Amino acid sequence: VQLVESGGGLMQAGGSLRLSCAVSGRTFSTAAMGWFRQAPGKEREFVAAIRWSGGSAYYADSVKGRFTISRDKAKNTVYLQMNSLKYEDTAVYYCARTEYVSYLLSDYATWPYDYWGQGTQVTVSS
Amino acid sequence: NLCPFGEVFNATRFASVYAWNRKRISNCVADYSVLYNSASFSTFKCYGVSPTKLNDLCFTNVYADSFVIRGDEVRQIAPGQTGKIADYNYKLPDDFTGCVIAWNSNNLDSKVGGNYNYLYRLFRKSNLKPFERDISTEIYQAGSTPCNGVEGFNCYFPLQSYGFQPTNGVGYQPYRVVVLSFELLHAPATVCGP
Ligand SMILES: *[C@@H]1O[C@H](CO)[C@@H](O)[C@H](O)[C@H]1NC(C)=O
Repeated sequence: VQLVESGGGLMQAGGSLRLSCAVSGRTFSTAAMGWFRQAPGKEREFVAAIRWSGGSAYYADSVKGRFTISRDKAKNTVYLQMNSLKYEDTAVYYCARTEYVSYLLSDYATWPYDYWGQGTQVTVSS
Repeated sequence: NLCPFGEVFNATRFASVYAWNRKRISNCVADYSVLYNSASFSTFKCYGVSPTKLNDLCFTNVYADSFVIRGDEVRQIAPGQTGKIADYNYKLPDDFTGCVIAWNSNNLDSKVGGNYNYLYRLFRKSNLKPFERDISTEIYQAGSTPCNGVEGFNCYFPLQSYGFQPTNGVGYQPYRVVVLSFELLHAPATVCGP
């Protein structure tokens, strides 16, 4: 099982970027996908999660009203639409996957995920 | 013309209990001895019928229902029981006259770090009728506010993973269950013993 991220890179503040994370290889099931980020010398932090079934989304307070998580089941791909980019959004972004089904969506903010992508740099300039 | 009980008991993968599988058995010779003589089973309860007297009765259909639950839930696969499994996942009738067979599947259904692939229904508006099956994923309204298919406060996903790690206590280990039901209709009784 591989998580392959793409998109992101350089964008001036106020602009919009989209990250993609494609799941390849045989999977039995997917419960949820998530995005995390790590700024240099800071701890990796939760950004957003989406339940594979039904597509309900859960967001870190820092990105509410700015970022949208979405998923295409047929393409086994999760997306992060990063609008109104701020300098504070500069980080390596990681997608994550779990087969753990919680009744409680907010659990995906703190659940330890099973599978991780390589990470994709997002850099927000003046 | 042997009844294909092997396909059910020896299946590589079993259903989640919310999504329990049924095999219809018909038009075949049933060797019940292979089951009742086995050392493989921890539960083998038959209600008003013995696998021994099954060998000289014929039925129109036999049903083999199969799924995974945790060890301490096997007691819920019995007539007149309550709990999350009997109430929301798999329900036997009060007058059940078939067999419940179970065995520890920790070797197949657990993995280091946890197997989460087996689910159960945690929430439902009402209890299942006997042999009812619910595979819906409607967001569950726990409060007075409608959910409109959106999770949040008092608005839950109705399914939940079992966490099967091989180091779990036996009560929290996975068990494979097969429920045998015996049906006599007006139509020909074609499932017979040897
Ligand atoms: C399941 O397979 C084993 C051989 O691995 C066999 O001994 C057993 O009888 C089979 N079960 C049924 C019900 O055929």
